[PDB]
Amino acid sequence: GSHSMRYFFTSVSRPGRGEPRFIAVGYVDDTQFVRFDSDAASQRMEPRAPWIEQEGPEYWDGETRKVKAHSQTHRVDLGTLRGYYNQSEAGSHTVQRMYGCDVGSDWRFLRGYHQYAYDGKDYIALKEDLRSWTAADMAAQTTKHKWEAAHVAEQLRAYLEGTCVEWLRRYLENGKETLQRTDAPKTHMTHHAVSDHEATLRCWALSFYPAEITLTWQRDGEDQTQDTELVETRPAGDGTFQKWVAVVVPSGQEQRYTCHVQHEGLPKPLTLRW
Amino acid sequence: NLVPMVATV
Amino acid sequence: MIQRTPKIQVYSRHPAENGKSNFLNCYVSGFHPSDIEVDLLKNGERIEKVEHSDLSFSKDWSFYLLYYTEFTPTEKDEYACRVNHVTLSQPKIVKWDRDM
Repeated sequence: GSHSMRYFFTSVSRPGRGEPRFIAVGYVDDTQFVRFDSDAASQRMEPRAPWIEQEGPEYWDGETRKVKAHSQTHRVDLGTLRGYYNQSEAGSHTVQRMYGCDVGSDWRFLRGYHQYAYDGKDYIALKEDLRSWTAADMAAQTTKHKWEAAHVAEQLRAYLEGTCVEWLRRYLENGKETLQRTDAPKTHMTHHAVSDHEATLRCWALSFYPAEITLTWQRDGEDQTQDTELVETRPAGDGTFQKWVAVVVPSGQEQRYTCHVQHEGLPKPLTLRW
Repeated sequence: NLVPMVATV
Repeated sequence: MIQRTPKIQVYSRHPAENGKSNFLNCYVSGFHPSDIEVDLLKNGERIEKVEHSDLSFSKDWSFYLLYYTEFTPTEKDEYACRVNHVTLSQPKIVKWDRDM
């Protein structure tokens, strides 16, 4: 199956004193592997997966250097954006950045991305072709002009199609015991009665990896979405994920309803009944 | 591996 | 200034059984801005030893966090999550329901 490496960065300004709170996290697929937190004591990029601990002090020195530079860019940005938007020094503001690369089953480059938001709104993003920019408003258009003049897209494209893919492969290989393992969902059904005429069936998927999954209900072999509730996929806290989907049914008619589960760890999609 | 350089807005 | 209210799920790391060591989780997602207060409650009282994940966010820029604490479920003990955020006039409490 497909894989990705993504980095996520948040800076939140602190108006009254000092620099922003900066938090950086790195992922391979749905596995966090590194973090930097400006409030933490170490002031180093820190490992969050055993397979990254393989990398030497030179790696850690390099990543720490770069991540501090990312923090300084964000600090400057928060000031620039306050100016662009004619805002006061009184309020706290947020910048968010995400970039990374997708590869397919053959581990070859599929897609790259680099996007930026200010106070939770799109600001500027690299287009799919990795050659041009989407600027949401006139402030971001001024940024676009600057980045065109400085050939920023060209630098990013080289990274996204090159280093990003190359190091994704490296991590996938080094972390193969977990990163290349799929954990099929463990499934079961629960039943509840709300009245003597209405029941709830809930189809559970637990302990699965990666997070991508599909859970659906059928009634007499036909798709059922009415009277269903599907919760957001949630982290278990041990690296795996959980989800459920429920349906409301007439008491006594539970037999018509079947839950269907699709996941990369199941060679055959799975069916459950009450 | 983080991107080498990060341009300011 | 965009303001998005957090979604909240409260649940255990492993299938919950009495007398068996586990973790209680409060997953908060879909919120903006990032400042948020999350407490886990045992019988209405704030649990002291609670950790949380590193701040990250979804495609749509909304933030998510997992808060979590070690616990050993019992028949009698009631657990919940209490969340406050700029979007909430009063704290929101969601009870842990093991029978879900």
